[PDB]
Amino acid sequence: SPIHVRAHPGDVAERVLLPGDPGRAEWIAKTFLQNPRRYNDHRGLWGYTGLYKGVPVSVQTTGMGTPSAAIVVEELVRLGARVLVRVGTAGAASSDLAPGELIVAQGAVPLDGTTRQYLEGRPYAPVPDPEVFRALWRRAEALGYPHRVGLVASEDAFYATTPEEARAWARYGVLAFEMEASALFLLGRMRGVRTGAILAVSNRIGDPELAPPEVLQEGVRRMVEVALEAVLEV
Amino acid sequence: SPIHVRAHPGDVAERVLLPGDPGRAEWIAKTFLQNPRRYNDHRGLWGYTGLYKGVPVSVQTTGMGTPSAAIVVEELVRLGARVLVRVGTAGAASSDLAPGELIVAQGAVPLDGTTRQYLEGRPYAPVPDPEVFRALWRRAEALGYPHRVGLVASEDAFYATTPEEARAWARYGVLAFEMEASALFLLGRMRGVRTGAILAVSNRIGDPELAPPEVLQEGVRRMVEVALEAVLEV
Amino acid sequence: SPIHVRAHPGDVAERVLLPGDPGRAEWIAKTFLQNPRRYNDHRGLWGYTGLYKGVPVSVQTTGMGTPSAAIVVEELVRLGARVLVRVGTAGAASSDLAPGELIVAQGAVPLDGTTRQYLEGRPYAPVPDPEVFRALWRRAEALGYPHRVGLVASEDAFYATTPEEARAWARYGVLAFEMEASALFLLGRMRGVRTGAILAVSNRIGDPELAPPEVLQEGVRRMVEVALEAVLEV
Amino acid sequence: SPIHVRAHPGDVAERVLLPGDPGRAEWIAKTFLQNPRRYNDHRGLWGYTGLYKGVPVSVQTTGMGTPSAAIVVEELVRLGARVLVRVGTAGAASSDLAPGELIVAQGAVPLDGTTRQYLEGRPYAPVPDPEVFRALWRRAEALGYPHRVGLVASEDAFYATTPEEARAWARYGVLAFEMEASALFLLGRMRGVRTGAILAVSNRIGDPELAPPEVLQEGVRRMVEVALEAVLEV
Amino acid sequence: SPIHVRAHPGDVAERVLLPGDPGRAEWIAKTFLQNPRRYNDHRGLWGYTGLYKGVPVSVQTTGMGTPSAAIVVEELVRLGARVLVRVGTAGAASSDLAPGELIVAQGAVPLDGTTRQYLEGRPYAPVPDPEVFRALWRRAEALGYPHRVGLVASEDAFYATTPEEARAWARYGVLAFEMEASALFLLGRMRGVRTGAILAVSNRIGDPELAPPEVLQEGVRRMVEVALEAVLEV
Amino acid sequence: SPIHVRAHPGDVAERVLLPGDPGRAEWIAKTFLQNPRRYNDHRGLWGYTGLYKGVPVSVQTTGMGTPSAAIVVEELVRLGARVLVRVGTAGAASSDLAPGELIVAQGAVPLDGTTRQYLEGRPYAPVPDPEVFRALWRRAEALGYPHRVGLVASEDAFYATTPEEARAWARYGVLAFEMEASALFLLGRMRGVRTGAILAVSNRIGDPELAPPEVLQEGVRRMVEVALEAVLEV
Ligand SMILES: [Cl-]
Ligand SMILES: [Cl-]
Ligand SMILES: [Cl-]
Ligand SMILES: [Cl-]
Ligand SMILES: [Cl-]
Ligand SMILES: [Cl-]
Repeated sequence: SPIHVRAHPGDVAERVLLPGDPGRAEWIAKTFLQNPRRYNDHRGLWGYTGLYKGVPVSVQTTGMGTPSAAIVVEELVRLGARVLVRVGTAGAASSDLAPGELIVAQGAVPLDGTTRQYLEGRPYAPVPDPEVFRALWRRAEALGYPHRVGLVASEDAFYATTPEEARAWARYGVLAFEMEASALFLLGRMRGVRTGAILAVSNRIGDPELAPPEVLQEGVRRMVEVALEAVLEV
Repeated sequence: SPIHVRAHPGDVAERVLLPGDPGRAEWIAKTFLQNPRRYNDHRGLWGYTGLYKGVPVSVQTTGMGTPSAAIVVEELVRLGARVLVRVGTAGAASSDLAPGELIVAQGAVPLDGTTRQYLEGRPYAPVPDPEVFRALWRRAEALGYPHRVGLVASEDAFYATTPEEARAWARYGVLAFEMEASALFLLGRMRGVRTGAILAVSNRIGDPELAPPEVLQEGVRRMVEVALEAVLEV
Repeated sequence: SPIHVRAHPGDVAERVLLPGDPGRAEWIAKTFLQNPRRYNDHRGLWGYTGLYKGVPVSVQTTGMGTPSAAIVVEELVRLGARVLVRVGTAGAASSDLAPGELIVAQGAVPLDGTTRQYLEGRPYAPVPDPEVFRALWRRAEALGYPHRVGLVASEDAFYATTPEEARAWARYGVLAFEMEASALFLLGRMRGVRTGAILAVSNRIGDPELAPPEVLQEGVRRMVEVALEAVLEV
Repeated sequence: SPIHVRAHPGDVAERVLLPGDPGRAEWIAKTFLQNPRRYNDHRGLWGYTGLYKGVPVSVQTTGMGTPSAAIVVEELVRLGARVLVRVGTAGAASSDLAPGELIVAQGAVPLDGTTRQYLEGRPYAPVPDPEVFRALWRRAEALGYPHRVGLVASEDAFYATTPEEARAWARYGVLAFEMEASALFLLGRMRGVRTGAILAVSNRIGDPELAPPEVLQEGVRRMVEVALEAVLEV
Repeated sequence: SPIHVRAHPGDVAERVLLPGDPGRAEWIAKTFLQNPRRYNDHRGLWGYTGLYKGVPVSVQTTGMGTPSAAIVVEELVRLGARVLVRVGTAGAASSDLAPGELIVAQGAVPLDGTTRQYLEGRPYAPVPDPEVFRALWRRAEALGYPHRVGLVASEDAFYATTPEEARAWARYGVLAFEMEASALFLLGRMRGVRTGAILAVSNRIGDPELAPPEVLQEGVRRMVEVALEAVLEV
Repeated sequence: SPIHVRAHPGDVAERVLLPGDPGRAEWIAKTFLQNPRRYNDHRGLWGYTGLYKGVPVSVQTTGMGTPSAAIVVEELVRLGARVLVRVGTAGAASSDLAPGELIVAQGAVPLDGTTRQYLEGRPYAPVPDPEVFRALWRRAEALGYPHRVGLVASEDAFYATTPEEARAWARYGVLAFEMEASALFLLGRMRGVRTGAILAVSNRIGDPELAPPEVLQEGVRRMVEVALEAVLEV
């Protein structure tokens, strides 16, 4: 059994949603899945597997940050995951984005050290699996939920990024910051699995707190519905 | 008038194809465009403008490498370009890719110094405009032309890359090597225009020569046709 | 209230132990603390506050990786933490360090991106607060528990480091690898608080699994006792 | 036959001038050579070969940027080029440099990604062949043409360099900015050939337009004269 | 016999003090040691061996800069040196440090190229031998001499560092700047010898001259006494 | 009076030879100068001033490494030095270089941290003053001493370079390795003074000892003579 996600190959489905927060993982399992069963809780990395419209789907907590997420993704692939979609939150890099809005990550600027270590410092363009990406975009459109399609930035130091630095990045196409996408995308290609990422804007860089829980939760629900429908398309 | 592409307002259409080879530009204008006109020849950067199915389309030579391509794009934008699609060739980094095959660039690993200079050395994920990327993908399908969707690597030292290095990169998702995409994608976001890139494998890294004129020409013909259809879609 | 550690200053003591695993945090509170109470469980970052020999001591989960630990440490300082000591595990960089052995971290090689982001890429020498370092060392002696004193390396890509690479680093003084120390030390100096780290070897890097429970548990129990005694010293 | 510069050993002399602009390559081949024969026009890399004072001299277009230049230089060496002297223009980084003034490049600051790729990110000091350098310098003095001897900087992002940055570099000895010398010098040492570079200032960084064609044209004339004389002496 | 420090094994004691100034070396030998004997003067790298409380002790000049100190350290280790303690001067990074104040280096920010070359650019945390570091701290306390315990930064360009930069580093824990510690600490681990460093503040970054010779001399005296007592402890 | 080279403006002449070894500075002063006088011995940086063919000439010790040499050069400039020529030794990087062979440095690969700091990490091509370089070359020819003209590499870690790396650098034009040139050349441009460097091969990278005393000694004499003649020319 893997060191951190202490499960067994038969526990994980080929399709997996990857929320960073264990509380959201549980909410997803109980709100959307049939016969959900928790296969892991070691290190608080709550992982669940159930059925969504007749198809097996797992929901695995990644923790915060690319180091934590890389560990989970690497072990997930070992356990049999083949399609992995991150469902997280992000901080808007501009007033253009409003809390609750969705972002289908077209690519992720690698401002983290996990992708850097794997790459031995070489340049790279972290992108999701093209099929998964397309399906996430399609579903978001179909459902009609307010969304954007473009770049996010995966960072390591959450409290280091200033509003001024955020504005600067937005000028280069960055819509928001988050802390996991880049490594997921990289590992997708390295391990030969399909990955994708959709995010719900929970606030704007510089803000001392997150948007109203009402706002946030509706955004999360939309995001998860899009991802669940998308993973069944691939 | 710009320094390198010496044209004036009205010469360049909103939609532009960007072949690196001036020979190809001429062949594209004379083969697909009605009443093509050459607005520039300065520094061999041949630029033509004509009609494709009633819509104005320009074909501008970029030259080889991102420094050259960057100059041409910066000036094209100043002249009125708003949708720029690179139509070029690339070297397969793997063995699964066959010469003549098409590649819709989902992103470009920035291995060039041009993007690095604009970014001041910071990490980045060069990606095309999502709608353009999508339109190219869709069109490739509608025409039924065999294609691949994914990463290419934009490099500076054509003769430095070794088959061994190419193979290593392929294990990271790089489908092939070319020398222009990264800077085009970056500028697209920096200047607020829509960019894209479609390539035609013309060889495998390590080969002393390109592929047979015909096998390669059919690829180039299909690539240009997909790009024309796609630019009219946005 | 902080974004991730949703608590109030009055809930957190000045002396805090920082385990990476929420399971160990819970085990520490129940095993060593008097009247322990869980003040946070948001995101699975279990945090408890109780009493050790009459002195208030908090045990806060950091999660894995410097990005996660940095978030927790930043919010703790905001909550009133003044003395923070990491109590975790590490993989031995050479065949001579046996599982269960304790390591008082004299320093932490910054192989992570979190410190890199905060430092804007500049060189640095992550070190604990001298007095805390000294107390940890002294207590280990007072308790008569076999221990090593030296450098550890804080990494981001757990699964990228090969046993050969680990050993190469051992030649430079690295006793073992972990994923949090560097950021804790840096923030200690940046925020003006006292920090330290003590580790229990859980495996010799390269092992498919961790050491047998009893061997590792005794070491973990010893590490914790040294830490608790040490924070009361400052 | 070279991929880009389609020619064969026999078409190229041992002594070669290297203008970036194909238009200048033609002017030179016609204005100073006797019986000039164009051996290549592929990709607009107009290449000629004739006789200067009874000696065979090739004039080969490199294109703009070290990526393009590196490809042309690498192939010329394969065709048998032994002495390659670049004859280009540059943008003054100083205010004491007037358009038309010549510059015998003593070295080239490598701000380009091409040299960086060949060097694998290692530091270097791009310099011409010592003999060629002295020849150009000596000829310039003999012909009494106003000139400077010093450093230039080879850049990638033409439109990224600001007057402010250019002034800063000037204080470190940089006389002007160009886009090809560094790679040429590096390849000269790598491939064991003699290289050199002389430049005619066409403007000052910040200027939207170049200097009067009249003043500028004379500079090119003098420059070419110096270069031609020099290549024969080695 | 080594290239620079031309002594033979038998001239050098296991315990050694390392002043950068040969003038201080001579002064230390004649002031504190019994029967001082000079074993080397080649290249002005004056080295002496005598007795301190019946224990053999050497005083070896390192010269200024890590390149020079690295050469001397390398050769001393080759000659059998086992405990090496630097006794130098440093420039206060903040106005919090008064001239003549002693600093027990807990670590040293590697802003030098010597450590960079040895580490091939990799990150690192240069730290003293833990036992030596502790002995220095202990002795400072016993002798009753005021002192600070913390980080210093080892730089290469004495005249490049500005007051603003100095105050920026002070925010990250840097107490003062010096020019040899980082390399000593690194070689300490690489060559398996025990190292340490104690410094006397001789000025503030930005000061045209050093502090009062009388105040400085007293600081140097105390420093040397501490080092001597310390090396006898290991 | 400067901090390290404690001299008065009237002590140093406009023309200065910069040996790294103090013993060589003295030999030079006594062997070639009329009425030589030592104006400084502080920190072992022995400096002399005398007359060479009726022209004042100073001989200043720089110590080993760019950090030490930078301090000396910075101070010599502040004292009025106008022409500074380094006269040192170097380690041959290839096999075609015999011991005692002279090298007139055309440029210096900056593998050092001193130049790196002054340049804030930016690329650069350290080169001597054109006229000085020219003079040294011409004089070596005049005196008819066998010489080489080309690149040397200035390094920080004398004992880090291996024969393998040395051979690798030779393929890039690096004739030999030394430890001062790069910083001298950079400061030359920065401070507005004329600098140069001529070297005598004392060994081959990897040799345990230097070349035979007389083989090298003859080279050093020829070297000093070339430098003296050259400085009087500028
Ligand atoms: Cl399944
Ligand atoms: Cl139009
Ligand atoms: Cl408390
Ligand atoms: Cl010929
Ligand atoms: Cl001894
Ligand atoms: Cl004088």
